[PDB]
Amino acid sequence: KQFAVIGLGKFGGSICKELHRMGHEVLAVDINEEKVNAYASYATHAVIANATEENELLSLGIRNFEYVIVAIGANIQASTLTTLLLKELDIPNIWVKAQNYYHHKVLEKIGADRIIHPEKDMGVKIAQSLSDENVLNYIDLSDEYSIVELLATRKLDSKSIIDLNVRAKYGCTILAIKHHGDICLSPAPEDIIREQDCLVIMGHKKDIKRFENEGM
Amino acid sequence: KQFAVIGLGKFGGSICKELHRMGHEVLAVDINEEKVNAYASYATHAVIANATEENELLSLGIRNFEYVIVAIGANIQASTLTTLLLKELDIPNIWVKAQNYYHHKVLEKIGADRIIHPEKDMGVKIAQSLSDENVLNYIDLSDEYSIVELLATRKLDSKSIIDLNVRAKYGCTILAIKHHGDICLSPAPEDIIREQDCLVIMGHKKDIKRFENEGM
Amino acid sequence: KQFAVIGLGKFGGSICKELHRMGHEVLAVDINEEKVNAYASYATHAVIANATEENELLSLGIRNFEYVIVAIGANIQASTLTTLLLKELDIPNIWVKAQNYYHHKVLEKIGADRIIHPEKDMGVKIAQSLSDENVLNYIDLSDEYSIVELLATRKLDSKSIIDLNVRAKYGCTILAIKHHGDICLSPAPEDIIREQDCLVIMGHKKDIKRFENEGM
Amino acid sequence: KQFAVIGLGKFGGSICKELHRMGHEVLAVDINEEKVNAYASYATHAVIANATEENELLSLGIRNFEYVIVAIGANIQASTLTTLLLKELDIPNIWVKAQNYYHHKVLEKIGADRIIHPEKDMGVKIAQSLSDENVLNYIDLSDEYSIVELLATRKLDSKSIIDLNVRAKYGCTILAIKHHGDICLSPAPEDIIREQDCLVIMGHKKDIKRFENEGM
Amino acid sequence: KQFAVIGLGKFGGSICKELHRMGHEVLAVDINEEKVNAYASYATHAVIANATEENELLSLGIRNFEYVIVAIGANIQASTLTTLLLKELDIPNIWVKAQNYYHHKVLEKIGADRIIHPEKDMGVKIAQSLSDENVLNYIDLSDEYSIVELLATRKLDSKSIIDLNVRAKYGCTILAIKHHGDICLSPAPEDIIREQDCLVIMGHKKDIKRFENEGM
Amino acid sequence: KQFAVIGLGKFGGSICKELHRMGHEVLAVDINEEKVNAYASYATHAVIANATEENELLSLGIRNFEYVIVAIGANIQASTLTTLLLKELDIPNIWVKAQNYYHHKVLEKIGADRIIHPEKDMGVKIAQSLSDENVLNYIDLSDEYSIVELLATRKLDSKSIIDLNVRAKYGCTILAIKHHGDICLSPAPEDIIREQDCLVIMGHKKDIKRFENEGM
Amino acid sequence: KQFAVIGLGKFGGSICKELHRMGHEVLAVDINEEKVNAYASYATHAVIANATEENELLSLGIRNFEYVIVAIGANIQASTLTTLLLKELDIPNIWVKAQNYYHHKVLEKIGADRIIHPEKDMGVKIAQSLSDENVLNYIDLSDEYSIVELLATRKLDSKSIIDLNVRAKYGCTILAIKHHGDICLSPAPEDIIREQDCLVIMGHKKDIKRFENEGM
Amino acid sequence: KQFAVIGLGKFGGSICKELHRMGHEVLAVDINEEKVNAYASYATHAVIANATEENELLSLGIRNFEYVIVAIGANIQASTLTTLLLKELDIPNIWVKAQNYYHHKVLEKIGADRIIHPEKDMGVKIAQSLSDENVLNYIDLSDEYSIVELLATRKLDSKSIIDLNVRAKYGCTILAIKHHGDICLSPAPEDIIREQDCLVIMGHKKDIKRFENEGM
Ligand SMILES: Nc1ncnc2c1ncn2[C@@H]1O[C@H](COP(=O)(O)OP(=O)(O)O)[C@@H](O)[C@H]1O
Ligand SMILES: Nc1ncnc2c1ncn2[C@@H]1O[C@H](COP(=O)(O)OP(=O)(O)O)[C@@H](O)[C@H]1O
Ligand SMILES: Nc1ncnc2c1ncn2[C@@H]1O[C@H](COP(=O)(O)OP(=O)(O)O)[C@@H](O)[C@H]1O
Ligand SMILES: Nc1ncnc2c1ncn2[C@@H]1O[C@H](COP(=O)(O)OP(=O)(O)O)[C@@H](O)[C@H]1O
Ligand SMILES: Nc1ncnc2c1ncn2[C@@H]1O[C@H](COP(=O)(O)OP(=O)(O)O)[C@@H](O)[C@H]1O
Ligand SMILES: Nc1ncnc2c1ncn2[C@@H]1O[C@H](COP(=O)(O)OP(=O)(O)O)[C@@H](O)[C@H]1O
Ligand SMILES: Nc1ncnc2c1ncn2[C@@H]1O[C@H](COP(=O)(O)OP(=O)(O)O)[C@@H](O)[C@H]1O
Ligand SMILES: Nc1ncnc2c1ncn2[C@@H]1O[C@H](COP(=O)(O)OP(=O)(O)O)[C@@H](O)[C@H]1O
Repeated sequence: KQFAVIGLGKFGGSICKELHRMGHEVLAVDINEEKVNAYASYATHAVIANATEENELLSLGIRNFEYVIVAIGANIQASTLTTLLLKELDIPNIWVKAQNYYHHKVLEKIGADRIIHPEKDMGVKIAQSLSDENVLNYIDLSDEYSIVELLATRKLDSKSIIDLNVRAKYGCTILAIKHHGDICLSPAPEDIIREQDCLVIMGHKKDIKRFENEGM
Repeated sequence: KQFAVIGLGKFGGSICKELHRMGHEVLAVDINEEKVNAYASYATHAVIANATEENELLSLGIRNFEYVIVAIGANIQASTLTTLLLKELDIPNIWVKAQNYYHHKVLEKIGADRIIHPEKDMGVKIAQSLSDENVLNYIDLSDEYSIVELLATRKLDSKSIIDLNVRAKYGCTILAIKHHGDICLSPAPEDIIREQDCLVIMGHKKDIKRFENEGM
Repeated sequence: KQFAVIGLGKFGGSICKELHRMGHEVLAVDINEEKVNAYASYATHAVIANATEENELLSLGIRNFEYVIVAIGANIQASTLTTLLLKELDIPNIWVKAQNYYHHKVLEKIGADRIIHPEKDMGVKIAQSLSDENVLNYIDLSDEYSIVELLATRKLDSKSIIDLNVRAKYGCTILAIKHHGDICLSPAPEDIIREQDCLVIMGHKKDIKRFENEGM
Repeated sequence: KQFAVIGLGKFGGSICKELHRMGHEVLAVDINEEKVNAYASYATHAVIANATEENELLSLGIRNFEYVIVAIGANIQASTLTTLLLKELDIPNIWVKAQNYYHHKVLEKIGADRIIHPEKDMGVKIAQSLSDENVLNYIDLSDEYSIVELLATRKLDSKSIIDLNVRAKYGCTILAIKHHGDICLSPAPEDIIREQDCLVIMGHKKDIKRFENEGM
Repeated sequence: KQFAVIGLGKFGGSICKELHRMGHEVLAVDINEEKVNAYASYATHAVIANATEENELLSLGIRNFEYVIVAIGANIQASTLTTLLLKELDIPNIWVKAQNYYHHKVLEKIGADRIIHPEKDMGVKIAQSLSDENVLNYIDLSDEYSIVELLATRKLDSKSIIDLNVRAKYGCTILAIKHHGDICLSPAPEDIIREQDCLVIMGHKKDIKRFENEGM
Repeated sequence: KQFAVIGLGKFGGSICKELHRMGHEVLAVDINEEKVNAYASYATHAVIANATEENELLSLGIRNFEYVIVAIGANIQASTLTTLLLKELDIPNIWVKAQNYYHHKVLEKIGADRIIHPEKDMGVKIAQSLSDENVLNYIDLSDEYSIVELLATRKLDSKSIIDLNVRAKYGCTILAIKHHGDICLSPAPEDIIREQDCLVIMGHKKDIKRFENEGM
Repeated sequence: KQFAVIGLGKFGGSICKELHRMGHEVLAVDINEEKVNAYASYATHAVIANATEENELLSLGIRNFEYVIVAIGANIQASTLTTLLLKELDIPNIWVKAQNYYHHKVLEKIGADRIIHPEKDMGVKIAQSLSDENVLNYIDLSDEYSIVELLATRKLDSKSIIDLNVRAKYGCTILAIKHHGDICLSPAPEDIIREQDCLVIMGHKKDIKRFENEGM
Repeated sequence: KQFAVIGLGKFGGSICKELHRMGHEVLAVDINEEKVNAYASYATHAVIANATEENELLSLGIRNFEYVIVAIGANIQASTLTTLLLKELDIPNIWVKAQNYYHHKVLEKIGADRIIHPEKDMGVKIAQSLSDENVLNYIDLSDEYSIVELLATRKLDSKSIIDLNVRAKYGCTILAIKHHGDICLSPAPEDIIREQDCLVIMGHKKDIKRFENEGM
């Protein structure tokens, strides 16, 4: 699979650097010479180009790539024009970073395959950790059920899983325990939990919160 | 708990709006009048203020708040100065959005309690989804272990959980199956999977990938 | 013919006000109540509406109009999305005011029927009037030929058309003379020109300038 | 004569670029470095300066220029303040772009020599072209008479000038024909008109419209 | 009747402080924080604000005040812009301190209701007292007539009013005599004057000087 | 008598220029060459000098002058230092313009003969005219008595002096009437007052105000 | 001896705090309540007072003190007035901190006993340490001779005093050596110097620099 | 070595003026026009610039300088912000003036190479001179030993260095005698001391003091 990342900023650069680490063919494209030089090490190839210019875009051989990521930030107009050009060149997947609701809409209309709101999405998750000091990370299975990574409190120190009757008191199941960085999966009822451990609980959203209120 | 969100941008605004939805006391603060007006519905109070001015911060009554979030983006100097002011006002928790590695370092030195990289973090997650079309979402328990939400292919159509002997062959456990919106938790070995369903697997990262290559 | 003018600014407002004077059915649409109130007198109907909202657009019954003018200025995003929305509603003629070179390109791509650059076009005309203080107004037939309205000097005072033999000496023709508001068309060779009158000459651009240098 | 253009916007930039093309000495002045860089090619000299600052204006040697154009747009205060300085320096001709009616009035009081409303003026012209799509361009001789450039229709295809007897039937005269970019001035009665040609007719406004309705 | 004093300097501060002493509603406005704190005691309300900024001016509720005094001194640009805003906001009475002759001209054109030259006026008044040691204070009724307060000399000691026939000999009338703090109004012909008393004479300027030269 | 004016500002300049009209020997002194050039016409002699420099002070022959006025403004130290220098040179009369209360105190201590507060004094007078729109000008004889110049209103239109019996009803006396610039002194009881005339009344401060409320 | 320190700033406060450590009677005086509160522990007495007010000055009984230090900083007017007042009370020693050249001059004239320029003096010393990284501290005996504390380099490691014969070669004498905190005074010719030790040399300024360039 | 001094105040200016005197390359930088103008004579180059602005700082070519001294006056934010930029530009040596204990801490954290307290340090030294009337200046070798410059009293008049048996009695050494400005270094036992001469003694602090008590 070949990847082209247009706009080597905070978002696009991270994508480029991460994709490269996984051992993928990644083309980094940026209008700023300094940006291109920086990511020369972190890309298969890095090229200075203006994505709004079709001739420059064609010069890259951009038609070859199955995934092209438009991560241009502050010039929303440049972002729009680029997406329009890429769609004209029949790029299979065009993923674009959006700046606002209106920008999301025009991208949606002009045929962006995937639209991303990095700041907006993270804002939600960080807010979850703000409201609940206990939650470290989570993943939602549905509207009602979820898997949550919790930070163990002192109330859970030296408690066993069978001691913490979570399937019966709360209808939830404990999936993992992380102790001093070492992790345990599908932990047995005899396993003990100590403070500052990572605890992975799975169940109904309301049920988990009750475990947090009463249990920890 | 009272929360103050300074800088109502894409990141800060989402935090504020989400915190407000959960029914928390949130103070929205921004130097731009237009930004403050927009989030008026989504905050307990919304105030036009310069966070770099010590006198203005006191007018807000910022000492009252347990959590103050500095989500100023493009002006690194204001972000730094604001963070610097808040520590002098002895704010318990100061969370700040960072723009680069160097900005992260100065925040760390001047006593920021939490430093966040929304664009950087999302870049990684999206890169994982770019490289592997099968993964919809994931959460990392540690460097080696993770919980992954997968999109079932036709190679997995009408296969049983005991058929996909994941607990022994790959050392991973399946946590959930989502079929037509209907959700199944901790599914039994007799349960069936149909294509384009969501599959939630838990285990070591390499083990999951092996399941992806060989199984699906 | 029905006309809809979206965005009651300097440009759009002038369009609406002038069209109304000619006795056309003109629908004035603006997001600002004050703007709508201002043009209540100068339109057939005036409505407060957000043009980026499809449901509001349908409430206007905008599909009926043969010409829709998008004159939103500072919000390039709204202009693009509105233009984009109007095309999906199959509006016959969509005229849009452009803010920059890139805005021009997206409008061209998303199917704007006519794109207008009011400032750029006036800049050209005013520059011509700057170099030649004598020219009041003009119209270009081509790159080389033009029709120009001139302000008569004392050098042309009490001069006859046959006296200023421009048809042979300069290969130019005098089309009209305006005296004290009274107008004369295709004036006879015996007709006199007085200073501070309006003089309309037609010919080659270089040839006209020769008349200005030598004649007046 | 030397020209100075303050404010390199859509209007000011166009003025400067066009004046430069005519081979005049034009000084491009703008407070934004990016604007100055852009018009460096299109000006004799380009300088970064704040026009509201008397010392910076003197550094330019602005007293030398016969014409100074203030094309600052969104900052009415800077536009006003700059204009005020120029009159103090006894600048011969001060032409200023106005943003609103009140701005027009203050400019008039403080001694602006010419006041321009680019958007407002174009609004009228575009409205004329909206009502009549046949007219390409025009110039008004008076309230009642005008010279109009028309887009020839099929009703005029392969028609001769003597065939379309406008001089007697409509009291109008045909001044020019533009065919294949090639231009014909004061055409003889035998000359033919083909569709999609430019036709320049002269007469009373009502009479021309009658020619448009009946003739084409 | 509400008063707003913009610019708390030597002049404006005195106005505000004196207006306050009479028990009027006075709003003290200054851009400097240090100035505002000082006149908090001597004003009904004192606010830190930039008077050139329309949004800050409206926050003051400046539309409410019948009289607004612009006493900004050294920044002629600020004085002008502030004055311009106030006329634009339709403030009934705008009194402005002028710095020079030209500043007087721009203020008059932009609609200042009263223009004051405190230093200029006092210079004249003090100069009169420099040239003539006898005059303590005076007031001009016209270009030619005045009322003057004189310091009685030894030549006037123990002189009666009927002795000094200023009413017939000099065409002037003595209005008052002030002796040891005790005051005499419209003194009778029998009343006596002693040296170093305050003497208030009324008449023509030339006639008073003749009384000073011949009489005193 | 010879006069030296040090510091040719708004205050000092006015003194010098006014003194010059009266035909006095005036030395204009200023550190700024441009100020000196301006007042060359308005002074007996004009010299560039630093008043804080003792050697320069002696070169002027400042010892010759009976009155030296220090009207330096923004550098309070220079004002103090010059005044301090002049007193050690035993200058007969040293008049100094003061910037604030503390500056008044040091000048008083170090032997300034007269201290002037031009802005402060005018502030008071202007405030009186602000509070009372009727008063044009005034002079105080004591704490309780004053002479006031009034602007006649319509309530005083076509009124005689005997009609407005202020001598008995208000215990005040009318001194003068000014009509269309024409002036009348010590007017007879038959004389009439019309609105927009100047009226000069003399009496107790409280009494005059009573006349203003009830009479006009 | 009793000391009075007026103005508890960086300068005055340090004086006050250090004098107290030596066990002297120190009166701390400041107009700011917070300043007085801060130095309550570090003074014999701490009093809130305005030093410019004579009645308050008498209330302190400041006439009793042999030394009064005026360390008021930002208000040059207060510093002058206070210093001026103290001389009226015939205070034996009045030491005052000066803000500029003019402030020094007036203080000199009004009888300040000692005038100090802390920033200016340190500015000189820091510049010496800036030019020469080797010098740690120094004291000037005159314009030409000095005693300097140096940081030993590797070039001086294990060198004897007789080895570095500075008394004849450079005309300088070594006064002391500091090794690992242990101190040696007037060291014998056999004593050794090691790097990173403190070295005290005495001689001509230029000669010492020659020793630094060639010797170390 | 090249030096840049930001903030031309009492401290920074003294540094700049002194470094320039030594014949060093010194860049004087200040936002105030007079300050830059004032030290123009005393610096290699002087530029008006805001040090908190990276672009203005880069225009200076600040990267060239080995030493940058931040003497911004009282805006701890400006001092902090400037210091922050210089560390980001990898400036070799960053010396900063601190305003308080807290300003010292932030400077320490953000990587100031040297932090200076001019007023505070001088306060200590001056306090030493206050307590001991004899000491003119001193330098501390350690907590217990010092080199001291004394002002000779009448008790030391016409005393010889063998007469003052300081060599044995007080364990102190006389290093220099300064007579009428002429200096004697390492003076011989026959040399005499006269009153009001400068005397440089070296030894233990308490022992030096006893010599002051008994000897002078
Ligand atoms: N026309 C263009 N062509 C190519 N790259 C561009 C163009 N315009 C901007 N960029 C690049 O996009 C990046 C801007 O991203 P940025 O504003 O940092 O957003 P974020 O930080 O959220 O990724 C910059 O690296 C810039 O070089
Ligand atoms: N000194 C300040 N005080 C308060 N708010 C500020 C200050 N400086 C900037 N801001 C606000 O912070 C916001 C930054 O948002 P933005 O950078 O767009 O977030 P993101 O980078 O996540 O999109 C801006 O809307 C701006 O108005
Ligand atoms: N979403 C929207 N829907 C309709 N009208 C809008 C919308 N957004 C802005 N406008 C209107 O467009 C106008 C823009 O005019 P302006 O840019 O000031 O003048 P011009 O563009 O003619 O130079 C504004 O008056 C505003 O009310
Ligand atoms: N104080 C100032 N001095 C000089 N140029 C200025 C000043 N303020 C604004 N400008 C310039 O005026 C220009 C305004 O252009 P713009 O408003 O975009 O075009 P238009 O007026 O046609 O809409 C900007 O390029 C800006 O740099
Ligand atoms: N934009 C502004 N808004 C409000 N006040 C201002 C503004 N600019 C200046 N000022 C104030 O105006 C005052 C000018 O006073 P000054 O020059 O001392 O006049 P005077 O000579 O009469 O004392 C200053 O105190 C300043 O704070
Ligand atoms: N040391 C000095 N010697 C002589 N004249 C000076 C000195 N310092 C300033 N001046 C002059 O004194 C005048 C000060 O007046 P200014 O500051 O305008 O106050 P104002 O306008 O209220 O009189 C200026 O013209 C200045 O050039
Ligand atoms: N009129 C006054 N009477 C007494 N103390 C004063 C007066 N004015 C100022 N001060 C004090 O003098 C101090 C000045 O110190 P500051 O200027 O902050 O630092 P520095 O001592 O370096 O100049 C202030 O702390 C203030 O409290
Ligand atoms: N951003 C800046 N860039 C350059 N110089 C500055 C800046 N901000 C302030 N300054 C200058 O720093 C100088 C130092 O102020 P001051 O209080 O005199 O300090 P000090 O007397 O201790 O040196 C001031 O003269 C001021 O003009």
